[PDB]
Amino acid sequence: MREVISIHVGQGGIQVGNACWELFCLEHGIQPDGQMPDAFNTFFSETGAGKHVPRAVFLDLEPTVIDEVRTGTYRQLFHPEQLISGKEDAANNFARGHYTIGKEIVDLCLDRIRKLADNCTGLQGFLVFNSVGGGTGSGLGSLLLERLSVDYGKKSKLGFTIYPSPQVSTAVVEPYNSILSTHSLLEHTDVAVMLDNEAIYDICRRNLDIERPTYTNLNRLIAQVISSLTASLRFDGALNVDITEFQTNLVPYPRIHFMLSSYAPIISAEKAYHEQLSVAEITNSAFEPANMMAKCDPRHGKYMACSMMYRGDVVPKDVNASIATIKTKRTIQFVDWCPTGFKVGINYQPPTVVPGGDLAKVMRAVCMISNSTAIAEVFSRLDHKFDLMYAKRAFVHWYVGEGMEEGEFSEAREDLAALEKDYEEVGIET
Amino acid sequence: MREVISIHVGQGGIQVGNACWELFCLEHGIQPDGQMPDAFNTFFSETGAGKHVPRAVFLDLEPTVIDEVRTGTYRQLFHPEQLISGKEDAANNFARGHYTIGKEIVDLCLDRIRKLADNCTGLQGFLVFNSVGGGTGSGLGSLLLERLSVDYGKKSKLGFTIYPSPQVSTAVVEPYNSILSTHSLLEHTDVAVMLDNEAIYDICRRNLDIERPTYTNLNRLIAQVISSLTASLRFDGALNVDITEFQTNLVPYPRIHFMLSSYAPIISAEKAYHEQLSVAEITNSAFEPANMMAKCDPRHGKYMACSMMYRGDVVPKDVNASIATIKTKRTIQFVDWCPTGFKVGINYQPPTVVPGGDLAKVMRAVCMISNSTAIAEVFSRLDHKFDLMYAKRAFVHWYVGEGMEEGEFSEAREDLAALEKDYEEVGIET
Amino acid sequence: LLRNPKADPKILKKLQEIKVNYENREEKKKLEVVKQEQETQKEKEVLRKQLMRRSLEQG
Amino acid sequence: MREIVHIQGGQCGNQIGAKFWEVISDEHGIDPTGTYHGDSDLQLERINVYYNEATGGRYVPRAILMDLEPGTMDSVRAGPFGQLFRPDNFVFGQTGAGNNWAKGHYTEGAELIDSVLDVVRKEAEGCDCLQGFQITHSLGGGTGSGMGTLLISKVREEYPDRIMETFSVVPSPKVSDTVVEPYNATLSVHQLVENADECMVIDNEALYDICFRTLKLTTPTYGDLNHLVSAAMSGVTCCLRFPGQLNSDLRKLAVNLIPFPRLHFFMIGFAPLTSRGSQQYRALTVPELTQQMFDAKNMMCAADPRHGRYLTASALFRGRMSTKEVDEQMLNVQNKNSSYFVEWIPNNIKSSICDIPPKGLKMAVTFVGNSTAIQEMFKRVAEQFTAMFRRKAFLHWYTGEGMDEMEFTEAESNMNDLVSEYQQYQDATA
Ligand SMILES: Nc1nc2c(ncn2[C@@H]2O[C@H](COP(=O)(O)OP(=O)(O)OP(=O)(O)O)[C@@H](O)[C@H]2O)c(=O)[nH]1
Ligand SMILES: Nc1nc2c(ncn2[C@@H]2O[C@H](COP(=O)(O)OP(=O)(O)OP(=O)(O)O)[C@@H](O)[C@H]2O)c(=O)[nH]1
Ligand SMILES: Nc1nc2c(ncn2[C@@H]2O[C@H](COP(=O)(O)OP(=O)(O)O)[C@@H](O)[C@H]2O)c(=O)[nH]1
Ligand SMILES: [Mg+2]
Ligand SMILES: [Mg+2]
Repeated sequence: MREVISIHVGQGGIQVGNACWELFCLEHGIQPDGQMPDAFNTFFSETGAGKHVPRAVFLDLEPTVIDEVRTGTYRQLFHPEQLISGKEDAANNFARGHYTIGKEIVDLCLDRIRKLADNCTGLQGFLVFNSVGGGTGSGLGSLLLERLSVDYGKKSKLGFTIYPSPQVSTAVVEPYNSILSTHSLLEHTDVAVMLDNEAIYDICRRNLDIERPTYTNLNRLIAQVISSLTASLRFDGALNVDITEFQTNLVPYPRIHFMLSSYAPIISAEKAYHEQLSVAEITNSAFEPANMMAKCDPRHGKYMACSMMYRGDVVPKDVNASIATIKTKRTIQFVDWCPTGFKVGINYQPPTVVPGGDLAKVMRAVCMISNSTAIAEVFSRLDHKFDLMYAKRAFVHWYVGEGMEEGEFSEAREDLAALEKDYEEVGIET
Repeated sequence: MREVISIHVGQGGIQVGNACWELFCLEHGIQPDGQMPDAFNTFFSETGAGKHVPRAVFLDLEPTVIDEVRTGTYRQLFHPEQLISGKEDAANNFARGHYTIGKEIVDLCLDRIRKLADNCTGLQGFLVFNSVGGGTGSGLGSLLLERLSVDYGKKSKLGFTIYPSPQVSTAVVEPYNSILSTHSLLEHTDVAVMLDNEAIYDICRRNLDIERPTYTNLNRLIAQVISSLTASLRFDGALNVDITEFQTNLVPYPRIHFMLSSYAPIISAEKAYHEQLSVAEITNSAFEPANMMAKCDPRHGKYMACSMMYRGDVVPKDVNASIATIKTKRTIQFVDWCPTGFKVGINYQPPTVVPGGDLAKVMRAVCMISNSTAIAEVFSRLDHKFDLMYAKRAFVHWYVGEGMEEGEFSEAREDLAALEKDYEEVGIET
Repeated sequence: LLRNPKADPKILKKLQEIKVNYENREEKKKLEVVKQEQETQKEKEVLRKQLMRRSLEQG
Repeated sequence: MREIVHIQGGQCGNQIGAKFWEVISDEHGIDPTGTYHGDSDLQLERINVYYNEATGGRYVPRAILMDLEPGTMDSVRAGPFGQLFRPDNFVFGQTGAGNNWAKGHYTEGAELIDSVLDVVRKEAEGCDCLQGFQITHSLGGGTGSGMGTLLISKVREEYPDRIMETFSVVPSPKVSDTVVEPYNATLSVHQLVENADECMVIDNEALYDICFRTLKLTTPTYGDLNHLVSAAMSGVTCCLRFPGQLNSDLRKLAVNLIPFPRLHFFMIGFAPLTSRGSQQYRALTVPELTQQMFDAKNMMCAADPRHGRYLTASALFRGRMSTKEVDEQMLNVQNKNSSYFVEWIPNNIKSSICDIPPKGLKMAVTFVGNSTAIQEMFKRVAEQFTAMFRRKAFLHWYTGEGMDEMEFTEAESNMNDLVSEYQQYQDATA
């Protein structure tokens, strides 16, 4: 009687949704056709006899990815008319997907959301995935969040956004729409998790020893993180954690809800079994700055609160004996007004392996969600990138001619300045 | 609950590490794949189910030897990412491996050392192997010792250095880096053992009757000495000795810790069984000047302290009856301020034989570690060799251009002069 | 005694030039990096002043 | 009633206890499983002296085992009768002392001793009427000679009226196994005289001499020396566990053998001792026992008892025999040797008879004599100490852990004063 609905918008969102939906189907024993040859109820729904239907909706204005989905092996799984598709792409223009073509599509998505919500009885909250540096992704994510915040109100929404890397970039105009989308979801989303690609590339290179990774390898790690986060809702555990038990433990103030994640262990089968993978060493590896899932240095800032999930055969006393060691270290310092900052969850189900993938099978794993003061650097560098081109008003004509006003750029800049001032104000000791 | 970590750096270090690691695996019954078909814990660690992983790390900047290791029969034994390898060799230049290319590699080695140390609970100390007359070996050994002396502090470190022979030499510039490395490890290593190749060549020729030896035959004898030294930690014995029980028995003063070793018996199976190998005759052979493992004459100096290990079925009373005979002889004289100078250890496990090797199987053996005043001759001759070329500043440009200062050569000369004066000052009677 | 090696004065001078060139190359790297950071500020102040002027004009 | 607890420290003490408890258990018919299987009623009447009672009818020794390294106690547990010891009484550290007295008495031994003192206090507070403590340790080792002697002072401070026994093995200069023996021997003798109520010196050299000359066995081992020491140890308290004509507890011996409080260093010996081939030739009679009892080679110390004069003597006969013969033989052994007995104290031999002989023997004698000939051992120990100390050899190891040379000077002066004032009474005349 506990449910959650995941929203996938944009090319990156759909490509990570595919990645998480192989993993969930594999973890619950459901074949790609949707047929089994009481834990499924969190992500799926029973049709009365036979197949299961995911509680997910796919959105995009550009039809190529959806058409690829509707012809692959998973054509029989998803309901045919929840893969909403458009005709014309926003083409990396934020104003397009927020004012011009997204408005005519958003009504169908909201109707689908209502039709899925009326089925659930114990709706925990929503999940949303969107790559920020694109037109349709950021614009439609903003519009959907704004509609949901007023249609439903206090229901919790979680956002797994992928911000651009510090120096590596695929587009040339992504700072503009990244800043605008951050403006939009700052006052509209309860949790936002950092996911830039460069850090995960470094993780793959160093640990998985892959020298030529593709997007699928990144999306599989993200899917594993999602599964670790939501395992506690569908498996028995000695110390459970619910989604609604987050803003009471990781969010000191309503404005501050951007945090960065990490995962451990990450290792290949060729050298995994030569070492014992004790809980102490994995919880040490999880706190290593080089294993952050976002390219930010935690040594440059304080910690505010750490929520970290275990799964497997871990014993609570071993967890406490490792939290003490971390509190001992002099290179990791917490904020003054937080004496204890750890929330611990323990689950029994070990992580599942996907055949043909990178990760091996292990009995212990740890996933941490940590809120730290050091996150302000990404905001500062994105702001610096934005200012350089906004000084000469470059690329603005592509946005003014799509219905957006001239002054809309300035207030996003003011909100980022306010956020950066707030992060500095919080981190000073009393 | 007692552990030790061995460090192998340079070509000679890796080639003697291979030699000791066949012997340990053979002695503890572990197959080359790492699988057994409670004494292993000193050198190995249990992975939970199946294989054992050595507590050793291999270092080199030149990749050929490591690549040879990673393709031999022992490819499955060592953890894949503790065989740290570089790209560019130091090429016998000490300044290269201490200032230019060793600094970028030393951090990974220190991270591996930390990851291995956190697993051990009763860490006795470190072992290190390095051929002194090479660039990367001496330079990286110096840098690692200097980092470890401050990271850990009072933990004991033992160095099995191989100094160049009096007249036989492979390089032409090895006195320079030998003197510099002696400078570096004089104030940084607790024990240093002499291992020059010429003495062991003579031992092989005279006893083993091999007229064409290679490096493997030398390394097997060194491995046997290491096994004899560390047997007392992993086998039951009537008179045990620990590593920490050395600086209290063999090191009269903090500066004086260079000593030379010997082993007995050394004999082939073709004529071993024709003679009884009593304890008295083996302990007489061990004290013969021609059986020193370093080309130094003990008749030219006094003894300071003798620590000598037995293993097999030896009885303590027979050991005492042989120590008395040695005290009787007029050709062996101890220093005045040391009435008793013998530390005796007895172990029950006989030495193990390696198939296809040189040594035969025997029930009694003796290994002596003796500190004597005669060691100053090697320092004097190395100093004389150094002065000849340093008078004209030959080969100095290869060192000044790698970041080292001009005056760094002089202070090593001053420290050697101080050491030689100290050895003369100690050996005079009161 | 010590070490009056009778080295050629030309070689001693060349060694001293190599040492000075090494020191000068080491000095020449870091200063440029620090200069880049100093340059990196000023740009933010100019940009922030332009932004503040234009946000003021737009109310 | 009037029972004692057993406390042992160090490797040598643990090996002595491992045979002492076997001998006691064999004497009382206790199987290695703790189940009584004896034949005589007297075997159970006074079993509370050494053994406690637990549920299930099994018996457990009240012994406390301490060492700074876990190897020796991990080895003694696997030996015969190793299961009797309560696992709770095993206390050990993870570092060891390395034969350094300072480490085992100031830095490491001080922090650990609280746990062992807790169990010591638990054992003593509980028992019916305390008689005292007996201590087995070696003066040739660091951890033993440090922690044991500091524990002596701590116990004496809390139980000033109880009696204290110490069986101490001092390092002989003939069979030397450690180079730093004089330092920790001299430091330990300083503290031992101030607190121990009784001390009994035992030398490995004398044990080897006895085994080679009287028993005439070819290959002595530590098991034979331990067996002789164990028989001597058991002989002292025999009449306290069995009925006899003249019972004499330890306090009665303390009254009659110590003339002045600082003269409490005895040397002991056991009779009869015969070879396997001559055990049928000899006939056991009181004259035969008393002639071997006063034999110079039969003493457990290399000290020559005809180089001095006995201050007093004691004998503990075992078996059923006539008292008139014992008294007349004691008188005869004192009339024929008047030159070796001090003249200002008449009738200086104490005798006792116990009706229960050792298992397998019909008569046995334990000899405890306080003689002036013991000065020679302290003389040679101090000679070696002053030969080594004048050059400050190996002094830095001790001075690096908070100790200074002043405590060495005071120890040497006090030991020399003891040597002088012990012989002061040898030349005293009436
Ligand atoms: N982690 C990850 N990021 C992706 C992936 N695909 C695209 N991105 C990121 O998405 C950003 C651009 O947005 P996209 O998702 O590609 O395109 P969009 O969101 O659909 O917006 P449009 O361009 O209007 O179609 C790029 O900067 C990429 O970094 C992916 O498969 N994995
Ligand atoms: N005993 C012994 N000595 C060796 C062996 N191999 C090399 N050496 C000695 O090592 C000295 C030179 O150092 P190497 O170990 O060969 O080379 P390195 O230490 O890796 O230093 P680089 O030349 O920079 O690679 C020579 O003078 C040899 O005497 C060996 O297998 N056994
Ligand atoms: N009788 C006897 N003496 C022993 C035995 N083992 C060692 N010793 C003596 O103990 C001395 C060394 O003491 P040591 O082991 O260093 O004591 P520790 O420092 O407390 O561990 C040696 O001189 C030996 O003569 C044994 O099994 N029996
Ligand atoms: Mg697209
Ligand atoms: Mg090389």
